[PDB]
Amino acid sequence: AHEQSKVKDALPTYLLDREQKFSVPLPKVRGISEEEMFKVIKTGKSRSKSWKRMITKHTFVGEGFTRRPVKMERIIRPSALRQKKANVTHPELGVTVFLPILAVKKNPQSPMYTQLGVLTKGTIIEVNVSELGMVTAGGKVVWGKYAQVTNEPDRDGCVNAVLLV
Amino acid sequence: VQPDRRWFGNTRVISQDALQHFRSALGETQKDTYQVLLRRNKLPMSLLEEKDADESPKARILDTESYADAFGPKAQRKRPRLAASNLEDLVKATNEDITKYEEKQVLDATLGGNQEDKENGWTSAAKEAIFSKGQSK
Amino acid sequence: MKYIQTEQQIEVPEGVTVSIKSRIVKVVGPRGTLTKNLKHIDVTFTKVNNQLIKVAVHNGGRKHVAALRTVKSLVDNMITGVTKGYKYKMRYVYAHFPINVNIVEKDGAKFIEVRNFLGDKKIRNVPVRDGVTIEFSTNVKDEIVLSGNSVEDVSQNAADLQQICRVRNKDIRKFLDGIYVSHKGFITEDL
Amino acid sequence: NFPYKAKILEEIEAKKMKDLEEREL
Amino acid sequence: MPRSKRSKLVTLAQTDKKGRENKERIFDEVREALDTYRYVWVLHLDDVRTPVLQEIRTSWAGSKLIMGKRKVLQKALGEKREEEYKENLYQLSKLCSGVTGLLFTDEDVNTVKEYFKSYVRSDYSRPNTKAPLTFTIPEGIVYSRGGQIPAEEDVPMIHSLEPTMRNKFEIPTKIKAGKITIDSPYLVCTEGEKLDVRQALILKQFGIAASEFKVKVSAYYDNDSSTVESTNIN
Amino acid sequence: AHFKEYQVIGRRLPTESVPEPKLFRMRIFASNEVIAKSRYWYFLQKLHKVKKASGEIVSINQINEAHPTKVKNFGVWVRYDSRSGTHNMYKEIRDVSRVAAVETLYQDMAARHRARFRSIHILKVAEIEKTADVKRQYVKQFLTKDLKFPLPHRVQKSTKTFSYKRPSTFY
RNA sequence: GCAGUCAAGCGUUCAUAGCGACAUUGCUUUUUGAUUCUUCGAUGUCGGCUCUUCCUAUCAUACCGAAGCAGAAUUCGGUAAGCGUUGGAUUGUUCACCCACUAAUAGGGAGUGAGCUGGGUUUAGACCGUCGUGAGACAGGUUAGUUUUACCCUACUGAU
RNA sequence: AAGCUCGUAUCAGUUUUAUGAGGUAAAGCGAAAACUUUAAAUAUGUAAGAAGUCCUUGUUUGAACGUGGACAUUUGAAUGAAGAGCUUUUAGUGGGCCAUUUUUGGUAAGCAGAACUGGCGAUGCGGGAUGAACCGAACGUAGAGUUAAGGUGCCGGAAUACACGCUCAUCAGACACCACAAAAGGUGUUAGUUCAUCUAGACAGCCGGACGGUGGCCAUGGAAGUCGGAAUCCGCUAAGGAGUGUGUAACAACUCACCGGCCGAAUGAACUA
Repeated sequence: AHEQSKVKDALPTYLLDREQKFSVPLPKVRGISEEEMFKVIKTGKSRSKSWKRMITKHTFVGEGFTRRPVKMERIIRPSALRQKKANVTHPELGVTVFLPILAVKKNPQSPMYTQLGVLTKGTIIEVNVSELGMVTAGGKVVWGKYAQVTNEPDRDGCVNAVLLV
Repeated sequence: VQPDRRWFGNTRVISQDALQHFRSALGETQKDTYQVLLRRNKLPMSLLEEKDADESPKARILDTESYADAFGPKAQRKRPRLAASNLEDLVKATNEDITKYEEKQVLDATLGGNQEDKENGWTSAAKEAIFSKGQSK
Repeated sequence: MKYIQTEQQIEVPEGVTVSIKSRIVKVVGPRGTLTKNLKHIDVTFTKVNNQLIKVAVHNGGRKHVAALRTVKSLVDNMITGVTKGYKYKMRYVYAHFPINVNIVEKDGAKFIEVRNFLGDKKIRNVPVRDGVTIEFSTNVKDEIVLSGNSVEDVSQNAADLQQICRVRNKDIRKFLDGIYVSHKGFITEDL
Repeated sequence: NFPYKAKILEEIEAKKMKDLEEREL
Repeated sequence: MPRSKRSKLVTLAQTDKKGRENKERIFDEVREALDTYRYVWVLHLDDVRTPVLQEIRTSWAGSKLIMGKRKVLQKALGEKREEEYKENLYQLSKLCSGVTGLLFTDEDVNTVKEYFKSYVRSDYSRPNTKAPLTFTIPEGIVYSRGGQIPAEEDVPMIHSLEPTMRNKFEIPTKIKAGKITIDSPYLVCTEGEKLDVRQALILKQFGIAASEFKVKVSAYYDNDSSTVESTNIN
Repeated sequence: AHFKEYQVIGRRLPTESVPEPKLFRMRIFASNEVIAKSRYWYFLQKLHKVKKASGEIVSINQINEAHPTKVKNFGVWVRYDSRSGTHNMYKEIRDVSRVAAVETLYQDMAARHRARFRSIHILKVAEIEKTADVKRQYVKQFLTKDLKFPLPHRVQKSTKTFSYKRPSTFY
């Protein structure tokens, strides 16, 4: 910096003097076995009946949930692994926002895990976008964008994602 | 994940009339305790909310003066902001703030014991674990 | 690069003569005599002409050659000590408690006694080494002077004196009390 | 770091003086 | 040394080293001067203050004074008999010793031999040179000038320089309140005696300009006559 | 082995309407005549497209030293394809013959670089005629006038198991 | 962690084919110490009396170093395992907590499932819940329930 | 095995010759890398004579199938050797581990399923202190000689051999290696590479200079190069920043960066091993 100093976009007035194909960005994610993810839970005094299964991977569940009776249940999604809000980012702009999840639409590795709502890596999710403030031409204003999750939220609690723009 | 014109496209969307319809209904509704909610309707709520406060947040001093300039060796801060108007108003603005202090000691006397036990030089007893129950994880 | 041979020169004034068998070294002259053993050091000594003596290493590595230069320095110090002499002045500043320094001789053994340092009941004792002499200066306050032929003896003795009166668990900035070397010089002088 | 450097430029010049000409004519 | 060396003291100042291109500029100047200006002198000034030199140099604007390296100016005039710009020009260059100090002009000799005889200025005493003065310092509190004034004029010395007085200027000191004190009167110097390096710096510190600077010059060359003269003035 | 210098000429094959190809001479350092021929083909493939089947050796000849009495100063240029990318090297060796200088080089290179005969490629050995073209310091050391020095603490080679004298290293 | 930003360098040679350290910006919820009473499915056994030893990744004692270290008290760091590290309450459970003494109540390993036990292995009895047309089994929950060596070799402790 | 129906000049985990293919590109030049011809083994397949060739001209000029004749061993590349298939039949066995080479899909990192060839299982022996897969190795009983891999201070048979270098570790190394902790930290040592500086005197030391517009503008209780914010210019110069740091309430004084005198010959910086 001494050697550099030795030698010698455009915005409005009110915005300067400030600072800040159809390929999805993850095609082909690693495949997950069904034997991992689904831990077995045995039931009885003699622990001798199996049949209950616990989803160990993270889950979006719904808005409207309620558990079902313990005798009728089976596919247990426990409440510590139930994400409501994801951490979405934009390829343009360079700003993340913490946005609420609205659905899980496409899950790789089978149509089971879409239907349980298992977030994984690679999964494509409906995001509520209203803090960003996107407007279609037509003039309607937007609050449903599909986003792809970028990390494995087993291995750290945060669900990150990138908007499919 | 098979490439598709679906995605990138906008899924849900809302009408600019329908926002103006739903913003009014916060004003109207009215709960009724004999009624009870089954479903909610999926709605972009952050748009519909933000109602009119009349007060505002406090200003952000950190932007104008950091910390290093606010106090230190570096320290570029000769005079106070906002500072007083006049020395009549200063002496007015002391004498009530004295008596407001002198109140709170006479109040927190009558609230109390706690210091006088420490001057006498003894502590209050252990709270019994049964009064927890329960509580408990 | 492993130099094939390297040399130094030690220059002898007329007052002194210096005598070397093996690597044992003696210097004789007006003030007195100093002896040093260099058997560990592993160098060759040669005489050319009374006033000049040369020390050399043959086929020396870098560490070895470094040792060669210090030998010149050690021998020169004996020469300066024997003719010029060495004088060290120590001054002992106190805030609130006067420090009393006396010489007391116990069984012929000759000791420096420091009393009442920073109001301490303890008496610290430092033994004066052979061939160093301790006196307190006329027409100056608070001056103690250590003078002898051998450099290492005088300097080591002076350093012991200050370390004996080190402060403990009090901040150095607030408490200034101690003994220090104000000046290092020769007995003679005037030069 | 070499003694006889300035020969070898003239050697390469004189060797290439052939390979200019003897290709063409 | 591959390793275990002195690392040199890096620091990030503005000014940068001149090197060769500056040393050429003086060689180009000196050879350009000799044809133009008629008479040439070579002044010994082994010490100077700069605002003395500015006073010497402003007192004639047209007449040139070019300082620089001896071993430039020896080369510019000529060391040998063969390699030289003008005739008999090595004979002046052989004689010089201290800090030149080389002057060109187009002016009368009897001005210049008068001028540097009549010129004299006050300055410091400096090492290896006897000075006609002597100071015992007064033996309570020392002051900035140190007993060359009525003390009620002068401010006491700044405690910050007492470590310098203790270590470097040697003189035994201690401080009582802020102010620097000595018990008994320390003499620094005596008249008709050569000054040790430190005995100067004490006189510099208290700031006693009591020794005459005057420039002096031996040699003298003339282009039209083409011959050297050596003249004894001090 | 202990080394021998070798001339090696080799000329490609003749073919139809190509009479007398150019010949290509090299100065190989090697133990024996068999290795020098295999060395020669390895050099030739780098310079231009050839092989052992496509060409032939004309004339392998030994080259002895001209004056293996006289002590000479050599200056060898070397490069070697390692580790990492290659780089050149210039060492100066004081030795009686050329073949002795290359012997003492390969032992020096095998120490300092962990590198074999097959890796190292000698460019050109040169006798230095006049002194004070000797740029290196350790060779310039021995060229000083009236050179004397002692033996380097003389170690004694022990013949016997038991000895009665208390041996003096002499000196 | 994800998405970038600068760029000491790698990429056979190489600035602008792709990689890329040290730095560095984004939120995971309010800038005025307000509370923030959030305790959200460990499907696997450990826990404790007695007694020994080891590690150091040092809580205390020893000696040092650095801090606005005036004392006094303390924080951070260095060598250091010589020597210590406790008393109780709580099973509508204690993977913890609190209050009390204390110079200090540091963290671990080999533990002590044949030295002795409490929960849990764990069977036959019984009741309540859920499920089953039923025999029965389990989302549970509660109560009652015999494994008892040494006299052999070695080790250890004493003894001829 | 019992066999006998061949012991024929036929067979082969092989090479060469001819021809085919991936055509990777390294030759190579076009008509202005785009050609579109052609070359080296890298690897896989076919073919290389006894019913074999040629003349004559039937069947439905040519082509495929034929009628009748004449032509024998350098008989149609190399090297090897005789042990190939039958008809009946009848014992045991039917999933498995390690490495190597191709190749397809893969991340915290392992790795996964295909193809081939080795090794072990049924297999002792020499070495690797010890050891399923590592280095060597054609098991009747003895004798002599010479070696493999591995070794030659002592345990321990065999140089406390010879030669050139490098290394000092306050618990080196003697190696699993073509990895992991790995990328870097060191005023530890040696050898290199590329730029600089230098008898117009370098590098290191002391000694002297380091100045004038000026205490530059705002800022302020006070800031004079050095608590700060914007500029960072001109002059005289051998050289001297509207200032690298210590320092004063402010100045002062010292310091460096830069010149210069003394001394005298090599020295500095950044990389590689």
